[PDB]
Formats: sequence, structure tokens, C-alpha cells
Amino acid sequence: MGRECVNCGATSTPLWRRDGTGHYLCNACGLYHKMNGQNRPLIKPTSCANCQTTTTTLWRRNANGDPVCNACGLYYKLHNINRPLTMKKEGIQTRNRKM
DNA sequence: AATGTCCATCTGATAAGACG
DNA sequence: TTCGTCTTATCAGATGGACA
Ligand SMILES: [Zn+2]
Ligand SMILES: [Zn+2]
Repeated sequence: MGRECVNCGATSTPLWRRDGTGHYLCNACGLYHKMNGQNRPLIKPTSCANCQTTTTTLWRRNANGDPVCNACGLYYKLHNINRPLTMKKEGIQTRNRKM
């Protein structure tokens, strides 16, 4: 919901980010700020091996080398136990950060 | 050849918010 | 209600491939 990059006005991106003052830049635009200390010169031209879902905000790799949904890779790394197919939840839930 | 830049994509930290 | 707990978003940093 509703975020448009503060430099290039992008609307989608592999992964969002923020700068020192906590403004939402797209990936490339932010990975540019951390590194160069400069607004990025615009001019800018699968399923979980565990729960078999095709929807996640972040893909990872199981101990094997295969893509696992978010939820899963976190679960395993934390319980050293494949995440039950019971914890499976519906749709998507979102959250509001802010430093 | 050999290094540097740009950036998706992964692994790691922080912590939101559902729920006991 | 009120407050810990636990799952897992959503941030930050690491790693690597593509191109100059
Ligand atoms: Zn941008
Ligand atoms: Zn999964």
C-alpha cells in the first residue's frame, strides 16, 4: 500500500529500502544511496519447496539449495524443524514500520 | 585480464500485530 | 483489558552476475 519511490517515483521493486531520514526508495535507488551518498542519477532504464506456495514477499533457500517461501525458511532457521503444513495461513498479512 | 560499477537476490536483524 | 509469545513482515547488509 502506497508507496512510490522518493527518487525515481518507482512503484515496484524486488525489495524496498529507506535512507538515513527513513524515506522509501526502491532497491537500486537505495543501494545507490548507502554506497555513494548521492541521489541516484535517475536516467534509469517458483514455489516453496516446503509448503509449495507460489506467493511470498521474499524467497530464500533451504539447507538444500531450493527456493522456500518466506515463512518456511524463517521457521526452519529458528526451530531446526520444517514448518508444519498446519501453520499454513490464508492470503497475506501486512505490517507498518517506522523508525 | 582484471577491476569497478550497478543491482537482483540471497541471508540476517528487527519487530509488528495476532493471539493466548 | 493487559501483557508476554511467537510467526513472519519488512527492513538492512552480504554475495554474486552482468556489463563497462
Ligand atoms: Zn528509485
Ligand atoms: Zn512455505
